[PDB]
Amino acid sequence: NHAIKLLTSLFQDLQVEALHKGGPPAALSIMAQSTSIQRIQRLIDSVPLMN
Amino acid sequence: FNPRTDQASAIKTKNVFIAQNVASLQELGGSEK
Repeated sequence: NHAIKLLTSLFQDLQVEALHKGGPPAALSIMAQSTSIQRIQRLIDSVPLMN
Repeated sequence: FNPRTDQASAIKTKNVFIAQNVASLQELGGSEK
C-alpha cells in the first residue's frame, strides 16, 4: 500500500511537470535533486515497475 | 471518463466538473498563459 501511494504521488508530480506533455537515473540521495522523469526512471531501472 | 471521485451527489458532480475544467486548463497550458 505505502509503495503504491508513493508511486502515485511521484507520477502525479511528474504530470505537474509535463504540463501539456512538457538524464541519468536519480541518484539514491536526499539532496540528489533531479528531473521528476529521472526519479521515475530510477524506480523503473531498479524494479520492473508495471510488472 | 473516470469519476475518480443524493444531497451530496450534486456537490460531487460540481467537484468533477471543477476538476475537468482544471485539467483542460492545464492541457491548454492556460495557467502559464
